[PDB]
Amino acid sequence: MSSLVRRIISTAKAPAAIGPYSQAVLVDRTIYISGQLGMDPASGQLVPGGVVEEAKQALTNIGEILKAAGCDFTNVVAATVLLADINDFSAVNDVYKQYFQSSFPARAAYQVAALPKGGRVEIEAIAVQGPLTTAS
Amino acid sequence: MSSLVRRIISTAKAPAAIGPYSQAVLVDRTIYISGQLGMDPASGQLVPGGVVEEAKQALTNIGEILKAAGCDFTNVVAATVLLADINDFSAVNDVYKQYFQSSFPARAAYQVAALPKGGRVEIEAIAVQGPLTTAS
Amino acid sequence: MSSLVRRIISTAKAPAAIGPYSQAVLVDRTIYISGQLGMDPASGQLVPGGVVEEAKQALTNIGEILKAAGCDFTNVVAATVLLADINDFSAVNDVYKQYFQSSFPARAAYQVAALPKGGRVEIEAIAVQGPLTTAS
Amino acid sequence: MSSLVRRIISTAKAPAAIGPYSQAVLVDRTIYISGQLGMDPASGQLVPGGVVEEAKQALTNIGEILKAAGCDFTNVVAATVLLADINDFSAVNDVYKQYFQSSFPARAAYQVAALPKGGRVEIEAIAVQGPLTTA
Amino acid sequence: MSSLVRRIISTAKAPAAIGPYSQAVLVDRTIYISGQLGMDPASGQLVPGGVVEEAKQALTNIGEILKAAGCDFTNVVAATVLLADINDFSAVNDVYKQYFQSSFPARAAYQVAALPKGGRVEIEAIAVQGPLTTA
Amino acid sequence: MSSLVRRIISTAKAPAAIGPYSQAVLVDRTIYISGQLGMDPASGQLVPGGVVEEAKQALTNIGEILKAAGCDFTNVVAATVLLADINDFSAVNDVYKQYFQSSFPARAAYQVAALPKGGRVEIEAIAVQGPLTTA
Ligand code: NA
Ligand code: NA
Ligand code: NA
Ligand code: NA
Ligand code: NA
Ligand code: NA
Repeated sequence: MSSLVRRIISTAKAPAAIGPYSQAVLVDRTIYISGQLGMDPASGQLVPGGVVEEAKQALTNIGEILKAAGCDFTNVVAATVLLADINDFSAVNDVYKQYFQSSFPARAAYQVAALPKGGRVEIEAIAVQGPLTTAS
Repeated sequence: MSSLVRRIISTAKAPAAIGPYSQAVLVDRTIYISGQLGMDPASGQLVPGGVVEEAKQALTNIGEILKAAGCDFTNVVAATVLLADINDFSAVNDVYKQYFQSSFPARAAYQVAALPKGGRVEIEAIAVQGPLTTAS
Repeated sequence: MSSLVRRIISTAKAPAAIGPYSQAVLVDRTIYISGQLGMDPASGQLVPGGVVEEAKQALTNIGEILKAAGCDFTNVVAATVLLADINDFSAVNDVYKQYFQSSFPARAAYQVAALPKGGRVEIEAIAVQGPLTTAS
Repeated sequence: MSSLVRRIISTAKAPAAIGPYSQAVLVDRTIYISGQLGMDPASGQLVPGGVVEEAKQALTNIGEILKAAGCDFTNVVAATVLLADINDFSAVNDVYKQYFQSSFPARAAYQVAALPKGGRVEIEAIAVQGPLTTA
Repeated sequence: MSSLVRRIISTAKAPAAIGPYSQAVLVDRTIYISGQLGMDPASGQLVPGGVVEEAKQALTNIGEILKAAGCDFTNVVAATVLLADINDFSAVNDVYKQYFQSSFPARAAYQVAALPKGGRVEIEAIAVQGPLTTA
Repeated sequence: MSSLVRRIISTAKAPAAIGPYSQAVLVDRTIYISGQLGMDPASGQLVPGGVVEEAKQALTNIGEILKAAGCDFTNVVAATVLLADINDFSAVNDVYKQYFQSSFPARAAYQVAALPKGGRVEIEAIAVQGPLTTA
């Protein structure tokens, strides 16, 4: 059988993945991105200001991991939005909509019991390395 | 590198995906389907009657998104069943078993803190566009 | 279009998947593995001793499903660690790190409201059938 | 391993087989096209007029086989031009150029000792089913 | 990019190489088979009896190369029949038909000026490793 | 279906086209290389010295086309050696061996009636872009 490419993604522009995981793994053409919190890459802790500020930082973190893999937000095909409070969905969704223009990823959003670091939002994503011919 | 196909799936037979997400995204041969609640496509709200009725509607919604992608339930390879109450697993599983006959998807099922719309069940799925040669 | 391979994975060395799901599904080159609890394959119930003992059993279960698919832990590309208590993350992570040496999977870890069987940890994984050429 | 598509291409718009071969075989996305003489599709006989008329008919036949496989001449990636007479090279090149207007295929062209039915030219091709990317 | 499988196919059931070539090369799923003369595998000499016997032996040799690559004649998608004498066309066609019983490959068949060792026929082939889909 | 890469390979390090063909076509990962005569790349004329010198130049030209496509001779999977004179077989084999040092391609080699420009040898090839796996 063919030997498929696997690339470990690492960038200093996003919180370091310490311990036995990677920021993202590209395998064949699919990139599995680890869930990102609203963590500042240089502080090792949550940015202040609550769920809206954390959502902006989380998506900035995802964007920097995508860039390191040669992609941008147009390559995302599926995402999961995990919340500490379901009532924060609308506010987080108003941040999320700023990162996508069309051909939107599949998505699930729901409230979990707790996230690491006391986070109020965590975003996971799957992307596919381009080029991609988008039909509809 | 080759340009892989990406298709955005949209059908009126399932609740519309309003905002920055799609009902499903087909990319290469893999379809990522957004989590479906027991929402009536024409009412914009949960069907009445509780978790069993919602589970039937959620799976009907998934079925209509699959059809729009040229698939049926035999193309599903992985699913996630999210519950408002773990004790509803058996009742939801008795609905779920009606949609699959053999070569069953991988699955995870667990209780979350809250789903959108006050839902009691949400189902996510991954499918692969056929033809598929099923070995075992 | 080409007919892609789908294989249903079943091994007696891991808890049987009773009902309408499979331990894992291999489709093309990607293996979707059902979430595994710290369940003893021969008892049908959780191993005693708490979250650390359950985490060891869960990962042993994943390992036996991988073996049945012709893989080992080096083929895992993404994993999810679901917890009954976020404060158990460090203890579970000290077990998890024993199964991986390098080129670590993408990962998400968080606390859910409840797992089946009263479990304190559940691990889901995605693997890709080898050979894999790991770049970095 | 996956099961790859293999399809026999057959159209009555190209000449019937005069031996144990298919007009073309599509396998995965590559189409191997049998050598075409300048035979009229309805009668199976070589068209009159010599190498120029036979070359036009052979390429017309290839075109109908490509069309049956959902392709046109832009899908051809390689071709072989077998001549009964190397002095016909310039004449056949001028015919050939009119069918392959862009993304010219790779090619080999030379004289053999004899072609079936006394043909003056026979043309083989390899195509790849689209879509293909552009420069 | 992915690393594609490339394997040299070699079997003692087919004649040893008399030059700098492999019996066949498998790359991804396509198998390019070298031109086969009607040589006996054990001795490397052309079998007696002329074009009919040489054609049978050449096709038998192709069959053993296919078998070594996990294939049979149904995996062949394209072939080339090189003749020393175009008048042998009907005789070679009748031999060839007995090996290719279904899904007939694409083909080109014609006379060249000379084959190695004075062979009267040489046959090349391209195959695709299965599984392949059916009509 | 996916859009497969198709690229015309063209380098001034190999001779300019003297007809309606590209030096090579890359499609997906397979490279079809046009027949190369022993023509000098700068002048387009056959090198003096007969079949041995022409064979070296033809293979040098193939090498430059492979290099333009990010390949070398180890990527070649199949080749065809067309001779004006079958008695040159041993001489051409000795030249050919010096370029293909490992993983020898599949091959067909025989005499045709005439080559363009009065060439004594013409060589075609098929390559697959790497990476390829090893034994
Ligand atoms: Na959503
Ligand atoms: Na809070
Ligand atoms: Na389950
Ligand atoms: Na309720
Ligand atoms: Na993690
Ligand atoms: Na507990």
